[PDB]
Amino acid sequence: MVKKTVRFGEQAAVPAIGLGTWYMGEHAAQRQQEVAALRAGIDHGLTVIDTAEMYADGGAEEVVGQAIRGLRDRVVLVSKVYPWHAGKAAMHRACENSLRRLQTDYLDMYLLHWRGDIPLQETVEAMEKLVAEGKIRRWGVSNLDTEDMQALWRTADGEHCATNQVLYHLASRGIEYDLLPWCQQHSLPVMAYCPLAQAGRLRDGLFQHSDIINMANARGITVAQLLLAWVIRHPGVLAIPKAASIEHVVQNAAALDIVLSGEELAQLDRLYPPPQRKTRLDMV
Ligand SMILES: NC(=O)C1=CN([C@@H]2O[C@H](COP(=O)(O)OP(=O)(O)OC[C@H]3O[C@@H](n4cnc5c(N)ncnc54)[C@H](OP(=O)(O)O)[C@@H]3O)[C@@H](O)[C@H]2O)C=CC1
Repeated sequence: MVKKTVRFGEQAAVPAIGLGTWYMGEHAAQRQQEVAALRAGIDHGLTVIDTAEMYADGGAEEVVGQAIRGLRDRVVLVSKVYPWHAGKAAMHRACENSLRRLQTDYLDMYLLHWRGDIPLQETVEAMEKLVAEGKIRRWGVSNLDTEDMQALWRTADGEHCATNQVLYHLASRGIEYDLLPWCQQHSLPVMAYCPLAQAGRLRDGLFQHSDIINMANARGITVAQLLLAWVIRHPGVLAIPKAASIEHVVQNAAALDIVLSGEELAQLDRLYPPPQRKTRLDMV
């Protein structure tokens, strides 16, 4: 079967499952383990690594930095800037600091982490300057709903936006009503974060559901793998699960090979139905 890829920035076809790093860089005795988890993912064909300045207050970025040493040409590196750093007075410095901790001279992609009080115009000019200087190849956003994206498109050069990173998983389908359709209409890939719902922390009976467990068992796959396949069932969606466990990384990479039937998806629609209303943008 055809490989599941996404056009992402300057990269024409990245694999549709990448590597999250939230809660890496926190525990300094787990450094080497985290490096190996990232390295196993790259080994198994995943290229997109997603981090941020927020994550363990620079720690995640440092871990990713050691992990990608000698492998910069193998990875598609995405980081992010706090809304309060996303204007003239702090953009260059926050990027410079991310880059230093990553031990690299460029990002493939830089995302506004979420929307704050800096006018979008200012943020876009700041990003375009980083592009011009070669610090980032492309820029994008995170945690923007349909209305924020429309506001971004009304901004000069705001259509250069490369992705929108938003929460999406089986038990939180809100983006399906209006956001994913808008994104498809403008050829904008979505990065899906918490694609496993934090291994069921964000939904009490998700991982423990009866039908789900049996649907996984019949395929010989795990629940997490079933939920990943679900996220990337349609094109233009790049899931970024986090896995500091090698066993989990390898499984996540194998989720790329899973094509769920029309029967199975309708059953999942009965258990976790799509939205019938403009729902507010879910975030963690
Ligand atoms: N833009 C934003 O505001 C935000 C962006 N993000 C990004 O999205 C990424 C993903 O979101 P996140 O919050 O980490 O949650 P996820 O849905 O990715 O779940 C992560 C959890 O799932 C576990 N896990 C991973 N793979 C498996 C598997 N195959 N089987 C069983 N358990 C598994 C992990 O355990 P273990 O590590 O021990 O394997 C961890 O506890 C983050 O790492 C970050 O890069 C996240 C939140 C906010």
